[PDB]
Amino acid sequence: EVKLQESGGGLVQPGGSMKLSCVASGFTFNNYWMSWVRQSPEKGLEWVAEIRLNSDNFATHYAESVKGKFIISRDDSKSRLYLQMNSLRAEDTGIYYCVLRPLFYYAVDYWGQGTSVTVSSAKTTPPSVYPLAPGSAAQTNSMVTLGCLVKGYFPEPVTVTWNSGSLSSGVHTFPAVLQSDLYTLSSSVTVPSTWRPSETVTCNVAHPASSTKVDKKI
Amino acid sequence: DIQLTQSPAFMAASPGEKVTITCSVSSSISSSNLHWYQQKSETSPKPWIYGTSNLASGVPVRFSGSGSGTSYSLTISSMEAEDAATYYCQQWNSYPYTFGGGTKLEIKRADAAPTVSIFPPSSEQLTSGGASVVCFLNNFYPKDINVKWKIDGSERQNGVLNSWTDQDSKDSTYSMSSTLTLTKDEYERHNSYTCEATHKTSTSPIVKSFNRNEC
Repeated sequence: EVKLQESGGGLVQPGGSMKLSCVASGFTFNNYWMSWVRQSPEKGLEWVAEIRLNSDNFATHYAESVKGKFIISRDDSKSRLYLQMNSLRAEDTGIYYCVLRPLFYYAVDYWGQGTSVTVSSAKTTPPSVYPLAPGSAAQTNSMVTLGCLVKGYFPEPVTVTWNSGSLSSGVHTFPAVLQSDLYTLSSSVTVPSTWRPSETVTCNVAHPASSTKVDKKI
Repeated sequence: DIQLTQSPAFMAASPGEKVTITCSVSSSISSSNLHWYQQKSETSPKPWIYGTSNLASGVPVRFSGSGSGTSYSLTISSMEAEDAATYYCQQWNSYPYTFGGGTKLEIKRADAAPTVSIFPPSSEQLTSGGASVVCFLNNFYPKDINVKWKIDGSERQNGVLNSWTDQDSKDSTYSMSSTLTLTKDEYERHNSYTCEATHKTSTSPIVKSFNRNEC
């Protein structure tokens, strides 16, 4: 049993400081251990830190390239587990997973879901969605393809639903790209055979650094 | 540094096969501190196996783990389509806790021709500034594919941003996008805008294209 929710992610000019968090629910497990693991495409997964509660208040342990830089801390009274990282660099960009395991003889540890941290020198920029109705004829059998192009936004976390997330059947969002400290990504829905009174179809969009566009087809 | 490595990197499994990705330490640790994680595209490491043989809450029982010494393996009785993740091993013996390169499985299917699509620029965008002819290419299989955008013969490959998809879950096919992106002066500047697509399944390419429906 568990519920781990980590907050605090974002993006920092390099050198910037932060303070990831995650708060434990369900637990009051006399004796556990907790730690932060991180994953970016460059490195795959890596155990970064770990405070430790066998019953001695605090014992910590870090690694090859994190010590000096971050410090695990957490107080049960507070229910939370804080992780301040200083002197950040490119290398450290990734998703930080917050995983806690209890020292029962046996069972398994738990994990949460993460948050992006982006060390970049650049600056935020909102997205420019665009609709993608068809052209002059979508033909490959009876059904149609519509889509959304999302050109030019910057910190990486983003989310693209199709019509308030109500219609999934054949959505294909695509892994974003980067050419010039800017991303462009686009999705696609193939609805039914009848070009419909497209009137309903709206491509909603979410972007944490201040936006939420929306859209329509021709 | 303490090292686990996974034999092998990528696999290919027909539904109903028996898979076994091995994992192996650099120094003899003990069975009972080698955990196995499963991660499915678009989400976070999902505790799969704890102990060297314990399954976690939910792990289907067609899955099997075992080892002792330096070589631990994982085996799936009857590969099915939701095993298509990337699995990784992990060491919680001595700090530092290290992990495997992670083995990527994927589920085998019958070759299938994609559903090409080519939407031209969007009203909005053009009269903002730049303008890009976006061609989707959906539901193909396998992912060993290549593509080009030729406008009036001379393939004009300069802005082409090809982006792919990890396997479907319903159908289990790849799908990809690519964007030709141009300064509008280069845009009025031509007409035959074609997206030819070449993939193992039809020695006569696919070529959805647009001349002019707009202006």
